[PDB]
Amino acid sequence: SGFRKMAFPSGKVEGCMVQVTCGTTTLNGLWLDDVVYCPRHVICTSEDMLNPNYEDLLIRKSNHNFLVQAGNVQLRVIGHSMQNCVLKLKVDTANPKTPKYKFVRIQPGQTFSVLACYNGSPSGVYQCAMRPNFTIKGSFLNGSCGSVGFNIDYDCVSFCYMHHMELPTGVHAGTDLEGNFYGPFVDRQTAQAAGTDTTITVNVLAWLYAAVINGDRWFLNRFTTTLNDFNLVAMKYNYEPLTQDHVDILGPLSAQTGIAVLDMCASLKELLQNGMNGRTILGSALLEDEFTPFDVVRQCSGVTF
Amino acid sequence: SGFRKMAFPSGKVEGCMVQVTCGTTTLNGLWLDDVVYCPRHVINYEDLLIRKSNHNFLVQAGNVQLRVIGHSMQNCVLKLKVDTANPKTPKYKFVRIQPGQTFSVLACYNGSPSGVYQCAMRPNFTIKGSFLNGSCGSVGFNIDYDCVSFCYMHHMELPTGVHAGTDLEGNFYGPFVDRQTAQAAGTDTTITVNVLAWLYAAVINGDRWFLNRFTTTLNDFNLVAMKYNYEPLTQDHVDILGPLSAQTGIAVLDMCASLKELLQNGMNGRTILGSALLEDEFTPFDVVRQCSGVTF
Ligand SMILES: O=C(Cc1cccc(Cl)c1)Nc1cncc2ccccc12
Ligand SMILES: [Cl-]
Repeated sequence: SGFRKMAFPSGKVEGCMVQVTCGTTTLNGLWLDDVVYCPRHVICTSEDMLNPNYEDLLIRKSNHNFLVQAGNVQLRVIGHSMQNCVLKLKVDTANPKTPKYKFVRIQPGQTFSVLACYNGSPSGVYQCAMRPNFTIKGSFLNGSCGSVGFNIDYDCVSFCYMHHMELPTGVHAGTDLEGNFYGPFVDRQTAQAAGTDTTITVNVLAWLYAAVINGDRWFLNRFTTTLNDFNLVAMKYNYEPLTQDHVDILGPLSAQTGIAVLDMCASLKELLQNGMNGRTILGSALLEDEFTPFDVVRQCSGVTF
Repeated sequence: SGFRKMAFPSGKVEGCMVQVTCGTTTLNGLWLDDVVYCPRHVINYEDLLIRKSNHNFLVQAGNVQLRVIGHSMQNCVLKLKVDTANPKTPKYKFVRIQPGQTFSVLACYNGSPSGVYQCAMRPNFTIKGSFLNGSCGSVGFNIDYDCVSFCYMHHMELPTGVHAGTDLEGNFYGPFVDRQTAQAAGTDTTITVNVLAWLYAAVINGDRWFLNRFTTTLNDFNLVAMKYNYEPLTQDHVDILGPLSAQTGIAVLDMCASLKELLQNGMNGRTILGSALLEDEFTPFDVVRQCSGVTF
């Protein structure tokens, strides 16, 4: 019993964190095999950040300008190349702690663990989700760039995010491990703002099913709804549209608890209308949207209370 | 910017998790040097122990079987002497924590780590964790510099879904016993010094709507705190909140008047750090650490 925001064990990622220094800038890098991956903005000055020409800045650099430190050992850079917004530094030594890994690009609503780092040293681990506006609500200070987001289903580490910047509202933007940004963001100091954010509907439903599994049903009602009527209501509360894919994905949780997806949808509609009336659901007074259907199945018991 | 419930990096602890099997029971063990520590309920525990031999305890570290060469009990923890010292043993200490203190939990099943989360020792000595069958032996810890301080080992779940366990010397936190008997968690209270620390974290991150011009005495604040099931605030708590008070410019008793108004009036449809409840699982040290970037 119980339901916590749970992160994956971070050890496999800790053994990959290194410090990358170029001129005055110091940030984090990800050392896998003989390559160190880091944000390309490590070659910029703060002035350069308005309209940087990365190709022009990179051609002026040599291998010895990049200082890479793994613990107390200085690694030797023997090559460099740019792939989208990521810099790939070829080093003379392969990481003996390299785990089994993949580079995966995730979709909004997906969750992952973040190992926040400073100076190539891990400081903390937390769980979070890719928001519908492609930003993440992280906890990052100056020096955190290059920190990575990942999942470890089975024993393979799936890298999905690398931290690049903080937007004016305090939210964070970054790329997949191939250097492609999530969202319409650029690694430029230009007028950029996160779009209006919405609630991840399929995740709130998954979390309502987790509450039923943990023995709570106060929020349920005798009603049902069509998918269309639910979406007309949900969009008035800034909730993401629920698709037939989302309904299919909630199938196993529906079969385990005995509550049809459109019946759980009717309960969500009523919660949005009435509020919680001094009650909580899994120790929360708000409707939680950072647990996917997959997260609920992984953490919760296979036997409903 | 941002404020998350953050756990310590778990790598140093992952390299210590093993599976312990005795008869029908399978649970987790902590392998440090040549000893495996696990809950004694894996087996009158002295009468139960005398009947077991070394070869009855099967210990597995990854895909390698460890040979048990000795066994002894210390309070509610079983110590299994093994033939091999853990090469991944980090620098460590066994520490007993107080209610209100926080720690990270590496939840394990079959000696394999599955997740990490942050939590606090409640004033009623239980923890609001997330555990299923197979999780016994999972450990709680903090990291200070490069030294792991082990503070908790999981033993059981109470009827309300909350958890109970011991320090690494086998002494239970709370008035609990390791046996299937009528046991219930006592009435819990809110950790006042932690709510204040979290209010300071919100001010540091730009949430100032709850601030007011008023102040209070420590005595008047405690009379109000007793009414809402909040733990008493001591002069030690006031001194501990000193640095956060100097950084934000809000005196501890000035922040207490904000907390008094929040208890009597509610939040009025507003949130603080994305929460509609007053959060009590961040200590003053956790707030300073997350708003400074200390690494390990
Ligand atoms: O935003 C940046 C650097 C930058 C600037 C402009 C464009 C780009 Cl691509 C990168 N750093 C930080 C990343 N996370 C959190 C931060 C919190 C405070 C200060 C800086 C923080
Ligand atoms: Cl995805």
